[PDB]
Amino acid sequence: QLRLPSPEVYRFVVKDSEENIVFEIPIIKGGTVVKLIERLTYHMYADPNFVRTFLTTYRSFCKPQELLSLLIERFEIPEPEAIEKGEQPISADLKRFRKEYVQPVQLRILNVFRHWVEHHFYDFERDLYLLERLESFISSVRGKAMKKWVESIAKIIRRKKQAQANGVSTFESPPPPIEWHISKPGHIETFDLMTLHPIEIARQLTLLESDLYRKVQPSELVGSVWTKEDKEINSPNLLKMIRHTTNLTLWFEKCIVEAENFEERVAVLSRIIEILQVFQDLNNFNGVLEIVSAVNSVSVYRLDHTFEALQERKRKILDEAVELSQFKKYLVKLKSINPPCVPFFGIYLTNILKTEEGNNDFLTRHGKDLINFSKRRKVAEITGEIQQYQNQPYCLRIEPDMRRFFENLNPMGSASEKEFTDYLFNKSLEIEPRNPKQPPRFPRKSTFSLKSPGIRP
Ligand SMILES: Nc1ccnc2cc(Cl)ccc12
Repeated sequence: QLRLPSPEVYRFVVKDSEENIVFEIPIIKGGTVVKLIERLTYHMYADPNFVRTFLTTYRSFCKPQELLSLLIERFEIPEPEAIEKGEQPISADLKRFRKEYVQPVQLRILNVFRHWVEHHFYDFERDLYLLERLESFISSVRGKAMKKWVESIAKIIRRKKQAQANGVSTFESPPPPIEWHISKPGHIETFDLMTLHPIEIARQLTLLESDLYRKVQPSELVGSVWTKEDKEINSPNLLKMIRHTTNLTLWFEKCIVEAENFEERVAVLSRIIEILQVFQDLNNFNGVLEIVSAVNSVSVYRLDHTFEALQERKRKILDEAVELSQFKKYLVKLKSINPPCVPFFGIYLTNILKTEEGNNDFLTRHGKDLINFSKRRKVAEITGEIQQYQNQPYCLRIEPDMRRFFENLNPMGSASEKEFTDYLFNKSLEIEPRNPKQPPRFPRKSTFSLKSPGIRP
């Protein structure tokens, strides 16, 4: 048995009772933040599953500055008191205390620091003081066994700083050629739904929605922080993914309802159905639901005469997409396809939101509240499926002019979201009014041929 310091001066060695930790290598069910730090840096074993889950979900019960304080407090272990050795090293039982407890614990902390800056460097971008403390502390760790960890952490910090100042941290195998229809490359003014190639529209939208999907970190989904006061700071990538799906859905609605001429409106809807087929060929389920949500809106769905003018095979494909999105059948298709894939966030957000409400944040033992860590583990497992599809990229070339075209898509203009949808429903009542109104007469406004080039590459 080692000679530990007093628990009054190093509270990480407090007798594990029921009022500080609850179990069910043991699985941590809950406990105080002091006990969680000790288990995070426990010397008797190494649980990477516990380090990954902690760093992903710790912000729901501990501030980043507070976590760095606890890890530094865990690092600066005061050894017990020999006294005459002052001005010289000490020996005997301190060698056993340093080799079996001090060295492994301090090595566990450096691995926590290394895993922190590697996968969660955004904590240090939002807080420069947090990065200054770590760099100041890392530069003071003495020892040869820790010199490999100190140089490794400082190397990651440098590489991360080079990535933020550059913007990019793009290797492919053989990418297919870029398709073009009426819009010649380099002429962004002629870019439109009916002038660009439907194959390339779905390709560029899949590549853009894939990049937005891969920038989303799991911590942006913990604690429902995207529906709180600081949602713009806590979930910037998740909200940017949501704002893109809403804008593209309204863009598909805007293209359909603003085609006043009947023949031109049938060509636009047919072009969208073709883009839908390439979306499901690319396993872009986000783009599929953008089109499904567009045709399910009150503005588009009420256009009975437009849908009946389509080919039966055109309607069947669209009806199949609306059927499978009802999301009972969306789970079967996603659980059978391999990456590259762009899944739909909205169903995972629902499973997380209902889990945040289905479990209490704090367990209680004897009047002392413990941090319910099991709630954080279940949420972390829902986010684990998202990172699964983010690993593999798409083997598709990026078109810069088309990328910026879809990045800057703002169909609402300066109006709000509810104001724009009312404009779409009023426009739908103009092109196909309610019965018993007569069919209106609108002339062909397109100055170019609306015939589709096709879906085959
Ligand atoms: N009015 C309609 C008639 C037939 N099929 C339709 C399919 C969708 Cl997706 C929306 C409206 C329809």
